[PDB]
Amino acid sequence: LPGVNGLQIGVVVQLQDDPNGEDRILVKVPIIDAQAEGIWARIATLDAGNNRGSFFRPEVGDEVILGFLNDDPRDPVVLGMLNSSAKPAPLRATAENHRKGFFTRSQMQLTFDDDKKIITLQTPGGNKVTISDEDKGITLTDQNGNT
Amino acid sequence: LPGVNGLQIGVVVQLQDDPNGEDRILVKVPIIDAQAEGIWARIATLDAGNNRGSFFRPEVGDEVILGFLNDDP
Amino acid sequence: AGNDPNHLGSPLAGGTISKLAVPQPEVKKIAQPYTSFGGRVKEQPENFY
Amino acid sequence: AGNDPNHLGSPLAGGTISKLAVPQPEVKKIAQPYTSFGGRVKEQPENFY
Amino acid sequence: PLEIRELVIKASVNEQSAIIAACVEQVLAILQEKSER
Amino acid sequence: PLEIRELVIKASVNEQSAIIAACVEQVLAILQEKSER
Amino acid sequence: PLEIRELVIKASVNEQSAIIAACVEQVLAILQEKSER
Amino acid sequence: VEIAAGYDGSDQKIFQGLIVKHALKVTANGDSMLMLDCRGLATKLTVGRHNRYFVDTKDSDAIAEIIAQHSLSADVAATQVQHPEIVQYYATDWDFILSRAEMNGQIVVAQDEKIKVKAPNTSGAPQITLTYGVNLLELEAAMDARHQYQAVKATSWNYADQALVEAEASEPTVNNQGNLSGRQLAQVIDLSALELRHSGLVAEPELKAWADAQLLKSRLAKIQGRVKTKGYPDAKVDVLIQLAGVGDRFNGLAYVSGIRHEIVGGAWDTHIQMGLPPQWFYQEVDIIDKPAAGL
Repeated sequence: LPGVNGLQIGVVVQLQDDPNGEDRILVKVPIIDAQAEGIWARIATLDAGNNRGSFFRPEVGDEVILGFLNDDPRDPVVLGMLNSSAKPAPLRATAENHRKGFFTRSQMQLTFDDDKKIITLQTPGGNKVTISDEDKGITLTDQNGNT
Repeated sequence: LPGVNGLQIGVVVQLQDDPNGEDRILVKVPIIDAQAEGIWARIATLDAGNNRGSFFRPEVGDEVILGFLNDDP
Repeated sequence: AGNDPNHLGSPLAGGTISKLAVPQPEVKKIAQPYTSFGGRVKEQPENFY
Repeated sequence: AGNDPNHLGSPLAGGTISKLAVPQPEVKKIAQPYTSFGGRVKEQPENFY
Repeated sequence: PLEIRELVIKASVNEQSAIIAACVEQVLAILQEKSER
Repeated sequence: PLEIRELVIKASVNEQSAIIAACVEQVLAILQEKSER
Repeated sequence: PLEIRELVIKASVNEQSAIIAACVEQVLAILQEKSER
Repeated sequence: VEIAAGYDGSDQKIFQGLIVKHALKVTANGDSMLMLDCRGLATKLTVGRHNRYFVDTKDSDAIAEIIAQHSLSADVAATQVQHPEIVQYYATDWDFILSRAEMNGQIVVAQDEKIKVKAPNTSGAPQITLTYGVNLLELEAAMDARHQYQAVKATSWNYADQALVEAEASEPTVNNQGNLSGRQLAQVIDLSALELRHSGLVAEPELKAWADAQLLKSRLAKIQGRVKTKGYPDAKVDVLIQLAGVGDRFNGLAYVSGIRHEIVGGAWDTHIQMGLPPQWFYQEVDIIDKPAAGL
């Protein structure tokens, strides 16, 4: 079959109902056909095994990067998601680079601060758990005022 | 433009002040020119979306792996 | 190096020079905050007269 | 630039213009919320008579 | 030749046609053989 | 030929020049045509 | 030619051998030169 | 080496270059000769692979700089598209220059320690008239309908908008030859439009220049031909001539692409080539290395 060079851009269409129980995702490639629904692709992740691994799945409309096995157009593989000006990142980059962590759709956070050595878990309702070296201790704060 | 084969090695130069608000990083390739500062590249990550995702950023001097879209340098 | 004879007739605007002819990675930034000073053009026949 | 003579006979619908002929990255969006105004076509023989 | 597309096309009607054919099998044999290891 | 770099170079000064030219247009036409689908 | 594999093979035993050799150096020179920038 | 030629002792400069090759030959019947091969100075550009960055420049500036580094004079017409970055990756100077020139619809002419990059000159006045039955010694001409197109489109992906971007080519203005237009020949195969695609971030003006270059490439190769006549001292490339005496379908103004002068045993004649080939430069040469560097 005529082959393909390099990496490509893909767009997610459907997450569920894989005809085979292989945990694949339906993706289309805009430069081949932006009208069709596409084909099922496999996902490479940080960790994976028998009932093991990191489980994060994109949403319909997200932009992803595609590679191909043996340069075959029929074998796409997802290599990670992308941000843009139309889909901003959760934090703004700085020269000091002190803050890291995980942010989700509903604005729940698990973050690290390397300037003050703080670990924090937050829920948008106000419930918070903080392990702090500036406070030299542990704090549990509730949204009702219990401390 | 003359193209490029395979994957390459890159080195980080600057994290901030992207001329466009696209969240890119300035990287140079040692086998092209180790004296210039390089060009702005995009980051693929574990999770990304609208105000969503895992935010980890390398530091100046870290070594990274580079791919190219449509084999375009 | 063979430039316009009218270059020296006006000062250089602040912020023009920022690059090295043969760049080096040890230098991170160059700045020119103010204008230039002290230039003068070569004489033309009318001023000669 | 050599268009239909019947263009100027009806207003431009709102939302038609959104692009720049030579695009630039500093501009993020262009909008046309209302219709156009003030056009008139060139005379044809019957109206002349 | 073993192919029909490697035959020389004949364009004249009034009369050395067997030398423009021998000087074509020789070139194609010198050129094909140049591609084998 | 339709090209100037496909013309045969002439190296002699004392006198069959019109047969080394016909046997060159034939080979190039047999060889170009071999590349089209 | 500067190569030994570019020489024309001789298959006849009873007698124009110096025209099938001049019409082969000309084609190879027109064809090699076509590959340089 | 410098070569000049003319009639009756009044000579004009024709060639200036360097000797590259030096060979001996003794043939079957005992004749022996010495052969010399000379090339222009631009051959200095074709003997190595280099790597470069350019930031916030135009193609004309990169081309002028690469030329000037070899102590040659440059004459480069300016372009309007400004690029955030240009990369020369492990390739020869000649190849980089030709690729970037063709993608802007320009040609390269090298001679007399000078290199000129500019758009083809199809707007001038004819220099001479060549008539079949008056001046010509040999003639060839050809049309081919399969190289003509009706329209060209170019497409790319814009991640700031999350959408596809498209540009269309405009009809070029060329010289008039024959009584059949390129658009009439384009309806033999009847392909609606030619389409070019790239997955990277190619902006509007670059896609536009790409499509325009493709249409110009196709229209300048409508008719191709070659003419042989007697010695002509004032021959030049990149000019117009008038061709006559060959029927309604080939008469008109033709664009000269190349010239050959031959002086053998006291005779002098010239060959004039008209028209350009339709293939891209990158489709005829191998200008990329092999995987693993061939190790």
